[PDB]
Amino acid sequence: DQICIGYHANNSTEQVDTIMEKNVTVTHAQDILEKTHNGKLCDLNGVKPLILKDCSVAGWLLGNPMCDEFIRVPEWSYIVERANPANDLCYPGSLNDYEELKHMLSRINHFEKIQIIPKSSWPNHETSLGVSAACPYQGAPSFFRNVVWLIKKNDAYPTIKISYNNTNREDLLILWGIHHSNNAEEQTNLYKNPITYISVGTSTLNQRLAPKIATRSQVNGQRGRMDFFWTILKPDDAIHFESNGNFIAPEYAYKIVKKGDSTIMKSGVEYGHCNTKCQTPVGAINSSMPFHNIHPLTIGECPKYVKSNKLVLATGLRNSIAGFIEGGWQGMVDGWYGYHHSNEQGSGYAADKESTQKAIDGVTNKVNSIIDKMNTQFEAVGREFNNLERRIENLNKKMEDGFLDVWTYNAELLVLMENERTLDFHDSNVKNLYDKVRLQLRDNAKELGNGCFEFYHKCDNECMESVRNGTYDYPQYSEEARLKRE
Amino acid sequence: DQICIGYHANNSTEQVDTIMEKNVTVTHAQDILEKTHNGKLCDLNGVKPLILKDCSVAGWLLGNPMCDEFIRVPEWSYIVERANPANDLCYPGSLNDYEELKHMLSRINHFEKIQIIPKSSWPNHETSLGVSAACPYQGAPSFFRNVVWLIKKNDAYPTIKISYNNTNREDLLILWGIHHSNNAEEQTNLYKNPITYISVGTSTLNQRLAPKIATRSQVNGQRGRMDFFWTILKPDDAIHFESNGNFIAPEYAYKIVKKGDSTIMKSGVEYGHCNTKCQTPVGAINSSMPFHNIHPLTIGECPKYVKSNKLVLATGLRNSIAGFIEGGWQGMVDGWYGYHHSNEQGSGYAADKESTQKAIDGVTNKVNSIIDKMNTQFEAVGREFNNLERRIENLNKKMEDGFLDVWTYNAELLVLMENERTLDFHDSNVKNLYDKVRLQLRDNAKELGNGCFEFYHKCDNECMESVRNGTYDYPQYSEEARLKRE
Amino acid sequence: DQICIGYHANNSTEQVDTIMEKNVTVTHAQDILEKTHNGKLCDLNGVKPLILKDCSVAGWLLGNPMCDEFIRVPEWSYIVERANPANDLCYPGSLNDYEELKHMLSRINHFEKIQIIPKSSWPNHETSLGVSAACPYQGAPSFFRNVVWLIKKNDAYPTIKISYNNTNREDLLILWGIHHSNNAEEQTNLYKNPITYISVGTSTLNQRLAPKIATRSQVNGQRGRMDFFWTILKPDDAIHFESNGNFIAPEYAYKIVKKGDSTIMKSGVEYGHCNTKCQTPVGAINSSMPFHNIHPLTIGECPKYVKSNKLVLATGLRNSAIAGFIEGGWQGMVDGWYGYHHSNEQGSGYAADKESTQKAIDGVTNKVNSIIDKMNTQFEAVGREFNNLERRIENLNKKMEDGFLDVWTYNAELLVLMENERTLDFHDSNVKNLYDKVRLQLRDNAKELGNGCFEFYHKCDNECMESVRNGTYDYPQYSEEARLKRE
Ligand SMILES: CC(=O)N[C@@H]1[C@@H](O)[C@H](O[C@@H]2O[C@H](CO[C@]3(C(=O)O)C[C@H](O)[C@@H](NC(C)=O)[C@H]([C@H](O)[C@H](O)CO)O3)[C@H](O)[C@H](O)[C@H]2O)[C@@H](CO)O[C@H]1O
Ligand SMILES: CC(=O)N[C@@H]1[C@@H](O)[C@H](O[C@@H]2O[C@H](CO[C@]3(C(=O)O)C[C@H](O)[C@@H](NC(C)=O)[C@H]([C@H](O)[C@H](O)CO)O3)[C@H](O)[C@H](O)[C@H]2O)[C@@H](CO)O[C@H]1O
Ligand SMILES: CC(=O)N[C@@H]1[C@@H](O)[C@H](O[C@@H]2O[C@H](CO[C@]3(C(=O)O)C[C@H](O)[C@@H](NC(C)=O)[C@H]([C@H](O)[C@H](O)CO)O3)[C@H](O)[C@H](O)[C@H]2O)[C@@H](CO)O[C@H]1O
Ligand SMILES: *[C@@H]1O[C@H](CO)[C@@H](O[C@@H]2O[C@H](CO)[C@@H](O)[C@H](O)[C@H]2NC(C)=O)[C@H](O)[C@H]1NC(C)=O
Ligand SMILES: *[C@@H]1O[C@H](CO)[C@@H](O[C@@H]2O[C@H](CO)[C@@H](O)[C@H](O)[C@H]2NC(C)=O)[C@H](O)[C@H]1NC(C)=O
Ligand SMILES: *[C@@H]1O[C@H](CO)[C@@H](O)[C@H](O)[C@H]1NC(C)=O
Ligand SMILES: *[C@@H]1O[C@H](CO)[C@@H](O)[C@H](O)[C@H]1NC(C)=O
Ligand SMILES: *[C@@H]1O[C@H](CO)[C@@H](O)[C@H](O)[C@H]1NC(C)=O
Ligand SMILES: *[C@@H]1O[C@H](CO)[C@@H](O)[C@H](O)[C@H]1NC(C)=O
Ligand SMILES: *[C@@H]1O[C@H](CO)[C@@H](O)[C@H](O)[C@H]1NC(C)=O
Ligand SMILES: *[C@@H]1O[C@H](CO)[C@@H](O)[C@H](O)[C@H]1NC(C)=O
Ligand SMILES: *[C@@H]1O[C@H](CO)[C@@H](O)[C@H](O)[C@H]1NC(C)=O
Ligand SMILES: *[C@@H]1O[C@H](CO)[C@@H](O)[C@H](O)[C@H]1NC(C)=O
Ligand SMILES: *[C@@H]1O[C@H](CO)[C@@H](O)[C@H](O)[C@H]1NC(C)=O
Repeated sequence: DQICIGYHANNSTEQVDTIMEKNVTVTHAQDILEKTHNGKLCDLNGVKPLILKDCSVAGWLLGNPMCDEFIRVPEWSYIVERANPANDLCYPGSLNDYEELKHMLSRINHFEKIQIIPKSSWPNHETSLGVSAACPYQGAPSFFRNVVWLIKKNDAYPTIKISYNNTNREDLLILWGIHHSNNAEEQTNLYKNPITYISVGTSTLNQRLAPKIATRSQVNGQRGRMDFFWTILKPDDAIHFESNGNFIAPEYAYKIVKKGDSTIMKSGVEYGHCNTKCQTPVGAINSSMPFHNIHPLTIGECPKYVKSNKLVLATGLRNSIAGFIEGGWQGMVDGWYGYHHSNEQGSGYAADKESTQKAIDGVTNKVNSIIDKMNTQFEAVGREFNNLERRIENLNKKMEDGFLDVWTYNAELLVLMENERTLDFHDSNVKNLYDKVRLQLRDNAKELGNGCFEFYHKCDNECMESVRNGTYDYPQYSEEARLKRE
Repeated sequence: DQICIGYHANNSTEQVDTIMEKNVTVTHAQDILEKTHNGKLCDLNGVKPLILKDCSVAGWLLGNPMCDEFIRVPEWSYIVERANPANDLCYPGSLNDYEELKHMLSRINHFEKIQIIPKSSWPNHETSLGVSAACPYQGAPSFFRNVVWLIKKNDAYPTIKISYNNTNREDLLILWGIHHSNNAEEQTNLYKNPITYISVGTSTLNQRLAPKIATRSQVNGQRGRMDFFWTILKPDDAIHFESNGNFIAPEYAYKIVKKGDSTIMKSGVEYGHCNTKCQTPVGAINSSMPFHNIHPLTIGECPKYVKSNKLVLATGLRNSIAGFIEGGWQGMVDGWYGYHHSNEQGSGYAADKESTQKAIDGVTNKVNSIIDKMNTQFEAVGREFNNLERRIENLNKKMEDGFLDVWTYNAELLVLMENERTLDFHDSNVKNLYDKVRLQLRDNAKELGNGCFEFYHKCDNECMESVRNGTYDYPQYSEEARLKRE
Repeated sequence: DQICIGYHANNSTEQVDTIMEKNVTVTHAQDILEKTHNGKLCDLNGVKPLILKDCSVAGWLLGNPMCDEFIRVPEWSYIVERANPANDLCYPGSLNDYEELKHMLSRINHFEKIQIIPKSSWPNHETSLGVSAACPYQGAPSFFRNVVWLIKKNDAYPTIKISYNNTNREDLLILWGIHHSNNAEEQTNLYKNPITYISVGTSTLNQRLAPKIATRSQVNGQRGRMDFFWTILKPDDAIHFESNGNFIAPEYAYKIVKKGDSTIMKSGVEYGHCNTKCQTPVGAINSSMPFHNIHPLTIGECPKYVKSNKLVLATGLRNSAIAGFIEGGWQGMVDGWYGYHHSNEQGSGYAADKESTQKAIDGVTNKVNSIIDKMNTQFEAVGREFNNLERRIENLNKKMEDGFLDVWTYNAELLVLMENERTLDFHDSNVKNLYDKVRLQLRDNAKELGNGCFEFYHKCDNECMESVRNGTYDYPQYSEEARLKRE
């Protein structure tokens, strides 16, 4: 008859790393790194995003003749734009403060197009000959649909003086442009005025522009250029226009209410009719883990980006008639620590739930604390800088690289320390049990040194159960042990 | 006759959290988070700040009639400004590079106002008619006090040519402006010349401006605009002015010496006549703790900002005829570890000075190291970007959020781990005392298993003090114990 | 007659600090902080940097007469420039977008100067009178060598129209400028046209300029000013020029290929003819340590910067014939970390245990190597390129750098203290385990003196002592002898 103390073992082949040792096999393990995604675009908090397909923000706003598909978007959460849009500006030119406009238009609560100046408001000017071959429509010359190009009528260009007095209860977005001619003859043929000017004024805007006649290289078969501008009109403000040539008047305006911020995503994947909380250009994430390695650029409440490919926390035991010194028993299934009994009455395994429950609770609490002690907040990441702003881009790159390195180091070191701590805790528990069974039986038996005790006397099944319970009668078998000795 | 080992216990109720269990009860604890402030504005290192009350920087500099009295305060550390100043730019207009001037005027030493161009220097121009109803003073039209508005005299406006040596030994700040008319008739009424220009030139400045005549919405009953500019004059440089209309000439200049930098605070709290080191918009904070959660915006040597509400370190034992594994001893005052003694003379308590002193020193060193290993530097945090610089503001917000998350996570994890270590550090010391006593005792007594030893022989107070001291003579009582063993 | 346990001890005086104790003497220690440099400038990955000596970037590009060092370096890794260059611009003026051009003129794969407009292309204009005393050369007036200052000829200034196709297969860098006069008389004497203009146009450029005539201060004896501009020409684009006065036509153009990105170093150290990997204004760093405290500004893959002065990691034993419970200063053992000292009638000796020593050294080495190796290092170029009117972004950058420095310093110090504390107990645990293993094998044949030794009742000789070290002991063989010895 003998009593031994051992620990649970199984056929698991999972491996973890510690500070001192590498490739240690454990019975159970858990991963805290996210590495999967659905590979589709999904709604952000129930708000459908805006997809511009092959168009661009400038082309969509100005009304490119090949980009009239999008006319109904009451609201959106973020904008998805392809990396190299095809139809951006049919007529060569530029838009002032393009990046700021895109950043402002990222997230819009309400959007509606209205007409502010009917085409009938120009009795003394021609409004039908302003077409170009650089903006074809069904094989015919056309122009932008949201603006009107005015030319001379009856060989005369009377001065223009009109004003608009805002009556809606929301802000308005208004766009206008100026055209640069090629030579004096073309300027005379188009406007009859050798020298022209444009004046725009509001409560806060004071602008004056003049044409720049010169020679330029051909773009899309056209040597002219067009420059556009934009502004925001207050609910009770008014805007005044005045020009005598080279003026592109506005026709439609947008009603905008903004109560948030976002950025623009460059991706080519398709919509998927799904709801998510975190979005990446390659897919969506639906994980509660504190770390991930999918993609740097993310929108929304997302885990943190790290370089490591594996972060495994050890939660089980060290995998491998004897005792705890040799190895772990495979015959026991219930519990982590227990006793293997053996006598003439029978043999079997008995577990100790008192310490197993405490160990399980401790490990679970450690894992839960590590997972849940992390704070996350809404963030938007993107590239919003042009050619002549490289210094700020480099600063942002330094930002992201430093944060990535810090997080990677912290996570790796924390995992490495915690694995060893858990292993040492398990060893401490098993030795605590071994000394708990000790110092109670006294000299009635002898310790073979292999984790087992050989009773000199005879201990019944009830006696062994009482030993497990922690209540043992030493004087009951003291004389039997004494006469048994030698 | 028995000796038992135990530890201190009291009526405390503080609770601390570990990595494995939540709010175990401990006897003593220390907080390392600061959550209190005096709620007043105080001097920074003995330098009084600048309080503008209901004015703005531009209004204070230009001399708004209903805003400023005189300069005062030749030096200051930071500027306190209300969220929405009332008196600012009575005449509608704008100031060029407002944000840069605001940032540069944060911390200034030896700020003094001097007069450079007396009003007697304009004998051929009118100087007593440049007043407007948009800037009333005691019910009468007035204008800015630091600049002069020039009008035509005797239906004429001769060209102006003036230069200024800077004979002072410090840098000089000069401001001037240009006025935009409303129509040709008004321009002729104010100035005889129909076309005007302004030329300003220094060793590093080359500027030429022209007025812009157009129709604008009326603000404060005025449709005109005034744009102002500023520059820094070197100690031995000169500035040349040349104009023939629409010119606002300077009259006063400021002598400025700068060494350092700070930021502008938006707050409404009052002055309190105190000297602090860290300042927040809601009050002033002084402490040695490494963390705080008062306000994100701070100026000076302030602790780090975290989101947590509680951060408590454990510096004591676990609270709850006895023994080690029963609990604590309420009656055992004056010590952490010690011996409970009971002979035929009587019973009482005794403490082990050495182990308690080592434990106290270790805990104190741990706490002091955690507190003092923090590096603090002077910093100024504030919002200094306009409406057309949203991207940089987003970048700054990303900076602040990332740093806050990193600090919060690291602090929480460190607190949990150190609490875990410190909570069970003392158990090893108590175990060491126990088996030291057992090693000296050997088999002269019997272990009851609850933490005491039942003496077979008689041990008087001298023998008991010898046992505590570490001088036990086995052969002296061995024969008596052998006879009593049966 | 007795057997004892102990550990190695020596004559080192290294000191380390733990969380609970300070100034603890240890047998062996290792530092993980780099504090040395060669004090020289070296090549970066085999690419020699560009050293401009006393000439600034603008003067080198425009062709300042006092910068006659026309040495050709087709490819450079970074630019070394003095804090206050002397020869920058002989004629007072400014260069548009100077900072962006300087940033773009970092590491360049290919660079060559070619001629695009010969002087013979101006038959109706004077090209020999464009000299000034502000740009002396051998005691004679001169001008920039890369541009031409056009003056009126035969009291006439015909309008200029010219275009240039880029027939090369690489990007082109072109510079031009405009001159500001002082008064009407000077303008008439120089160009004969009271009103002038300049027009420049490409596929993406549309610029128009007009001279500004005013009175300015005297700098270098000249009251005039000169403003220069630059642009990048695509491999199949063209640029058109048109002006009627105050025009400074380009003569030479730079043919450039750009792949990477770098920054500019401000230092005065000399060249060293070395090939390093990390660069610093005060020298070069060659180490694999994760931390350093040399200089905040670095270029390349460099360790992290901290404000600490000492970072020592404990890897040895607690430095100071009975031991194991009392002072373990067993100076006799010089062949291991843990072992036994034996003594009987035959003799004595300081034996050692190989298994425990191997386990301990492997564990400590693994810890040190893991801490050193788990560093992610990437190429980062750190500099300070911001003008006088951009102080807010500079303050933002300074705040970022300070925050990162504080985080790294605090984390490193706390980690070092915690790891020293953790390491200074594994040896104690091993010694206690060895002492326990020595026990429960002799049982009652020996008396545990408590001092860290066992005294056998029976007679055990060298073979029996070697056996008990080996872990094989015959208790019944000496059981009766221990019985008869027990009184
Ligand atoms: C008055 C006229 O028609 N003159 C003819 C020249 O324009 C023409 O030169 C060719 O012009 C081509 C493009 O001309 C258009 C266009 O962009 O399609 C024609 C449009 O009617 C005109 N629109 C308006 C509202 O005036 C438009 C406009 O003038 C410019 O876009 C101004 O920026 O120009 C094309 O570019 C050819 O490459 C160019 O040679 C010559 C020769 O074809 O004939 C003239 O009769
Ligand atoms: C010089 C004068 O008396 N001009 C008369 C016009 O002012 C007047 O038009 C009315 O002008 C009102 C405001 O005019 C002031 C003002 O701001 O109070 C009058 C000031 O004397 C004048 N100051 C100077 C130095 O010239 C000032 C100035 O002209 C403008 O501010 C320039 O920006 O204007 C108010 O705006 C009324 O709405 C407007 O009708 C006309 C018609 O009565 O008579 C003029 O003689
Ligand atoms: C052409 C000439 O000699 N003109 C004389 C004026 O220059 C002179 O005024 C004095 O000018 C001095 C410098 O004049 C130079 C120079 O910078 O050395 C003379 C150069 O020939 C001339 N170069 C060209 C290509 O025209 C150059 C140029 O005019 C200016 O740099 C334009 O910015 O100027 C010096 O500044 C003296 O302080 C100044 O008084 C007057 C009176 O002496 O006589 C003119 O003949
Ligand atoms: C730690 O103590 C807190 C007491 O503050 C316990 O938290 C409370 O839990 C009850 C129900 O369990 C809630 O109704 C209270 O609102 C909680 N208080 C706070 C301040 O959150 C907590 O349960 C204790 N820890 C554990 C493991 O039970
Ligand atoms: C402003 O005044 C100072 C003081 O008179 C001028 O500096 C002097 O200039 C003359 C001739 O230029 C020299 O001979 C003196 O030696 C200078 N004195 C000092 C103390 O430097 C200065 O030139 C004047 N400013 C301008 C633009 O002329
Ligand atoms: C640890 O295990 C992995 C997986 O098999 C193996 O690639 C690696 O080489 C192992 N480490 C060592 C030191 O052998
Ligand atoms: C815009 O219209 C409202 C409607 O009466 C008017 O009160 C307001 O003054 C108008 N705006 C301006 C600038 O006059
Ligand atoms: C996310 O995953 C959980 C399970 O982890 C699942 O129940 C849920 O449907 C998924 N989607 C959302 C939107 O929560
Ligand atoms: C705890 O005991 C101390 C010791 O006298 C006493 O001063 C204190 O008031 C007690 N606290 C409570 C809550 O009873
Ligand atoms: C901090 O302020 C408190 C006021 O509540 C004061 O008692 C204390 O002395 C101050 N500490 C220092 C170092 O000034
Ligand atoms: C310390 O001991 C080593 C070992 O022999 C010896 O080489 C060295 O000289 C000694 N140093 C001192 C200062 O005693
Ligand atoms: C630790 O040693 C250093 C160097 O000898 C000394 O400067 C310092 O004061 C010592 N610390 C203590 C607490 O004695
Ligand atoms: C440059 O030459 C090529 C050669 O065919 C020609 O196609 C191109 O049009 C030329 N550049 C311009 C601006 O015309
Ligand atoms: C850098 O230092 C290592 C270690 O001493 C050495 O092997 C290597 O040759 C050094 N490299 C250079 C370029 O000096």
